[PDB]
Amino acid sequence: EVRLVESGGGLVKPGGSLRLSCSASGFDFDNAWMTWVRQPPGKGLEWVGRITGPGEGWSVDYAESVKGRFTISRDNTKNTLYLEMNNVRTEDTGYYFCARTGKYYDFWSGYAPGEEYFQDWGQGTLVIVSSASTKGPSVFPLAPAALGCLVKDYFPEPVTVSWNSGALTSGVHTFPAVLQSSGLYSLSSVVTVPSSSLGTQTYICNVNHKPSNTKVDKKVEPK
Amino acid sequence: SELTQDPAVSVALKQTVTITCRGDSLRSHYASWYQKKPGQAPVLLFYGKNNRPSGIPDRFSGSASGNRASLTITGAQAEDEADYYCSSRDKSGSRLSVFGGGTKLTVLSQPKAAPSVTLFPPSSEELQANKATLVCLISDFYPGAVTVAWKADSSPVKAGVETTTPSKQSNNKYAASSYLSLTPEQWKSHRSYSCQVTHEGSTVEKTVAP
Repeated sequence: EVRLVESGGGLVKPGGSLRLSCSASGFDFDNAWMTWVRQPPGKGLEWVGRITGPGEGWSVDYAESVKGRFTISRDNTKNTLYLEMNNVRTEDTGYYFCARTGKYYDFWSGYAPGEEYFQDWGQGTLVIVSSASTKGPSVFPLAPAALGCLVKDYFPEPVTVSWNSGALTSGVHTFPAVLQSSGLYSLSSVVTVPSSSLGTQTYICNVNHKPSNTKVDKKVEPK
Repeated sequence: SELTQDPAVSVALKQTVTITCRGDSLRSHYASWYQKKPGQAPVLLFYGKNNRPSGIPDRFSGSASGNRASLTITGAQAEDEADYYCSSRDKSGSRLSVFGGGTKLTVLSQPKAAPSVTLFPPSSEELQANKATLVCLISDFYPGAVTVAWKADSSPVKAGVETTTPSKQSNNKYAASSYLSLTPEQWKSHRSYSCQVTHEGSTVEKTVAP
């Protein structure tokens, strides 16, 4: 019955501003505490902040890596939770979540703040922080067995990598892209090779980038 | 990291596994546990002293003693393979909340395999373009949990390291890639560059030189 719907994520430049919204239904939103939790790509969860209800004087707590830059507010008339991201940095990239937080205190064994547990979560919205204008990839060959092509500095996604115009499909693996500190995605694809015959058969990777309309073919040869 | 967990723990099918979360604040507070599958929303599993929310199977159970919090899965199944996080206060009495490092639980479905590591030096074409990038490709390992560290000669490298999350290949094994961005001057200078790949308590190292 409980539902949480996040919205407002997208591309943002460093130092810019963005606002995230989380609508709630299925529970008493007026007296429930809310918390934002973010997860960087490939990393763990991080507590962002929590805003209380009117019983606790609308008080908001923030994480130390978040204070002074993000602001959390709520609108009980619309059952929405907000997260105003200001002076955004490249480190803030990741999926942002809103969760209906519970409050627990064991009476016989207990402590002053009261252990807080996040009961119901949302699906999350993605916020990519890059300064970078659309840019075609640069492909550098990787010499041998294993053969690879380094797609580097491409924005935005995606890049489709094909080997020998679709003939090469044995052992091929196209890794996941990584968003660099520069703000430009980079990616590699590797093919396992018979390790006996290399001179007889050519090995060319076909890199395709539709946002920039750039098609690149690079011959990979041994040193 | 106020709350610390093991990075990855493997469990056999229909067996019992315990994930341990440790921290100073756990001496004065309980801990809540969460199950996170890739893409799907995190789900609360256990909280408080002996509280299990309705819907969660009874094979999950929690415990705590001293500065440790333990989540026990009795008779693990295939669908239990996911990331598990602990959550409590960062300090005793603090109004803030913090999460643990995370424990990648893997259910044994394929015979465990050691990684194959390949390290590529920067191409002469890239060095001509005032750029340099080291590519350390890892594949054919199980379970999909490795830790990659870069070495400049005998000194670890922290700046410019980008390593992707492991992904399954077409042969039921995982593969991960790592990158290291240097300047052409930092490349031609160094005697050797090393990519240390640690998997299941054992490390495989490959080295390249200009």
